[PDB]
Amino acid sequence: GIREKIKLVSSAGTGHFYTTTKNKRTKPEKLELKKFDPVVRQHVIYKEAKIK
Amino acid sequence: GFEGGQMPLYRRLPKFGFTSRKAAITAEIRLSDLAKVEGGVVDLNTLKAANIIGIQIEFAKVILAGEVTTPVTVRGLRVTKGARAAIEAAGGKIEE
Amino acid sequence: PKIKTVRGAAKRFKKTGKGGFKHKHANLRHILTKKATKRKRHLRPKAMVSKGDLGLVIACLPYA
Amino acid sequence: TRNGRDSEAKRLGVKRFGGESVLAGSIIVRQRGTKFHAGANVGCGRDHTLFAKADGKVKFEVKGPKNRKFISIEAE
RNA sequence: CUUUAAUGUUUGAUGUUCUAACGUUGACCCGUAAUCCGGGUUGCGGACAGUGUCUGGUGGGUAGUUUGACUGGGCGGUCUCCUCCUAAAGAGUAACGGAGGAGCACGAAGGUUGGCUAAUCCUGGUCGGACAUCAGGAGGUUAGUGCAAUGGCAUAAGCCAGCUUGACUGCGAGCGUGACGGCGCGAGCAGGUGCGAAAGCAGGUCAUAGUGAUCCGGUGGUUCUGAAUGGAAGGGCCAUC
RNA sequence: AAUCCUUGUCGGGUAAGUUCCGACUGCACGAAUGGCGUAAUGAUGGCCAGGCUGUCUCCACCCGAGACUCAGUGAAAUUGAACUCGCUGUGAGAUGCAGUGUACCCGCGGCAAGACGGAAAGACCCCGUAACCUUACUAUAGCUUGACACUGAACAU
RNA sequence: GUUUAUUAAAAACACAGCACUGUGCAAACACGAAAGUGGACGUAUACGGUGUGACGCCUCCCGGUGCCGGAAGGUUAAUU
RNA sequence: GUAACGGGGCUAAACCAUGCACCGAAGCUGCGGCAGCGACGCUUAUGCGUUGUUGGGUAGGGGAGCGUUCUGUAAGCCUG
RNA sequence: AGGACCGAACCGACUAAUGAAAAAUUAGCGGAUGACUUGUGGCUGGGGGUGAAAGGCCAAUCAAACCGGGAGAUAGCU
RNA sequence: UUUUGUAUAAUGGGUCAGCGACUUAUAUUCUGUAGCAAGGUUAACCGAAUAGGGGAGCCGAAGGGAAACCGAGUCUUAACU
RNA sequence: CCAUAGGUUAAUGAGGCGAACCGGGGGAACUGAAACAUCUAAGUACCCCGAGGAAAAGAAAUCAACCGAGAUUCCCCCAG
Repeated sequence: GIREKIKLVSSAGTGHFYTTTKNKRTKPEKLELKKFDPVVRQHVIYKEAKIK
Repeated sequence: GFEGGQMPLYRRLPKFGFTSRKAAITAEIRLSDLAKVEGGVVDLNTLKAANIIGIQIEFAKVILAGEVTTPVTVRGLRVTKGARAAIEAAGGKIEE
Repeated sequence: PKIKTVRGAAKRFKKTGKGGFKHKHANLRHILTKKATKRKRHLRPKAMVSKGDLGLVIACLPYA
Repeated sequence: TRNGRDSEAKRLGVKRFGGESVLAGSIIVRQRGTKFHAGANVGCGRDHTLFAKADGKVKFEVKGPKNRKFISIEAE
């Protein structure tokens, strides 16, 4: 289980986030995907952040 | 709740929710119970006097349950919509 | 003496109109990111107790 | 020994047979591959599970040049 | 700000001396006919020692306990999950029966649109050779599938490329499957997206392994709650560790 | 050897010695949980010889005390009930079943093959989620560290 | 010499002797919540602990675990 | 201890084939009796004509009773 | 002189065979001026004592005495 | 008695007589039965008193939600076919 | 030195026993948790001190909730 996990956070300014895994050795750069925010009820960009 | 050594059903499952201390002082009043009081006016005190709700009760609703025939003056209490309509039909008054 | 309730049972169950018992599902507390969302969604709502273990529940909970 | 292991049985196989009336949604077959293929009014799930998309009678049939088993639903 | 010197005052500790706490299992006197005890005088020691409370260490000296099951008892081996056979042509089915795998991986190795078709062999061809790359043919999946096996797969599920985030949020008729906990499949509906001219497809990946109940907490959001009242703490609910 | 292989091999002792004594690949001696010697001592272990013998070849006789009989007194363990034989089978080792054989009823003295005889809810073995006896876990008396208290005064660095 | 009173008297224990180690006296240590008592009315030619065990000839490794000594650095309680 | 037909014994009283008799169980039938559960129909004292059928039973479930002591009924009734 | 020798009392208990005896008998056996034996009284108390050490002994009881109490401990066993 | 299974040579009983083991209390549920019935019922206590009083309370007549809250609906969800 | 300690008299009281109940000082383990250590058993058993016919407690630096109650003790509810 070397592939550690992260949380994609909404750029909408809501608290909402998704959580997922990634391989931080092979992929240093941050993951940015356009996902659905259900609080805003729109598709927003989500940026990786540390799960903590 | 002993199932051999298998972990029993209650312990399997979550705890959830919390107890409301406000719930223990609320009350639910039938339309039928509006006749039980005297004077045709319905305050929390009157109901308590009429042993309908109880002494430690700060709040009480009137629900559309049973039926009310006599006109009643409902005072200082919550009423559902259907209960309110029923009261109006009977010829009653409602006031906060 | 009075029967003592099983307090944990009390915490975990609530009786319903027809003498049933609702309860929250397991498996929706932690390790979650690996769980598919659908499964999570379905777990969320409260669930009735099954016929098989109903009796145990009752025994735990005499005053309901 | 090195051999004690085995997996839990998955209870695959045809669930409803030829000329079974089914409700839409009901599963007709559990299978690993597409041993049976989806015909009319029968959907194929992500685990190749064939299921009725409409209420009717199950209808097994061989079709096509490859001579493949096809489950369809006869209208009802 | 880097760096020090001056005047004024302020804790921390370090030994030297003291004598008044404290010690005396030194001496003498008295209670006293008394090697106890106390009082007195005195010497020595002396703020140490030693006692209390808190505190780190050590502590089988002593105490309370634990030290799995299967098993043709111990030793050895095994314990969850996936594939095949045993399994008697629905399902299921045992053995310390026979054979192998898993405790993940992938922001593409997912979605969608467009395109393509394998192994191996033969003949010819610079270095080049059994085995690179290039031609002509035979072959017809004998190949490939991220990894075991099975079942699948050309309408490819196999191989390339373009654009992308449906690896969506709320739900869900109806089924399958379990003693239960649970697990699984799912058309359709709402919202909002991507590919496509469109019909459509997309709620991860050909499928079946890649996993851990509850409690206790942790983080973020949420006025749901808030023990006189307003707040807060704590609790609940949603997401997550 | 207070050494598996092993009755090691060689020698002595015996007609014949897995023991004993003397010598020569330490499974796995070894130096104060002492090594190797050692006069004396030992109800100490092992081996050999002289003497002695009923230990034995191989038992015989005799003397007493019981056993036996008479009179008096008078227990005990055990006990489902018994009209309580052999054999071969059966049923997992038969007085009691089948087939068959044998056998008039009842004492007394003797023996001990069986009644899975009596005696003790097996001591071995296993099981079950007791007791005593280390670098298991958790504690702890004790020992020890510092901090504050009882506990003060100067002086210097 | 002693020993399992009642299945073991021995090669077991003890022994004189040897060695190590502690202990400066209010000794170490031991019994005692303590007071106190033993040690001992003794004082290192003494007392305690451990091992070995008349007499004779004798008797490499400090890495491990203990103990002893050291305290430069690291880490480290209460407290603040 | 015969001891590998249960024995006697058997040349069929063995084996094969065909046939007709009989024996043979707590099976079936016959006669008598009891009880359970259903049907219908009486016309009732809540059961009766009947009419089918059932009635082996451990764990265990359900149903209905006997008897004992004591309290009432009972200063009653029986009893030198 | 002697934890010297032989050997009665006295103390023990190596071999042997055999209820009067809940450990004895007879025949033999060891020590027998000593680390001996014995009378009377005293002291040590139960996780405690004492132990020339065997887990021995502590009232016919000992890897934790006996009496009473918690106590009808608990017994998935018979 | 225990067992898959006992004439068993597996357990127990020498015999008789006497005694010897599913109770009681309080809670809770279900069944029957009786009472009253959208109501039912009192507890301590008072009352020399099994009466009567005593309705403090409890159960029921409404549920849904974690909860605020709403209420024959409610929760879910922005909203539900 | 005065004093004090001490000493001799005199008066008053106590001492010891006793069933349970009561207040205080100490305080287990078995057991349950299907093991076991927090926890339970339980402030129980037990030991000790003291008292009375009763004891203890007792006259709000108490509750309550913006209304109010009005010392302690005991019983029924609240409520498993």
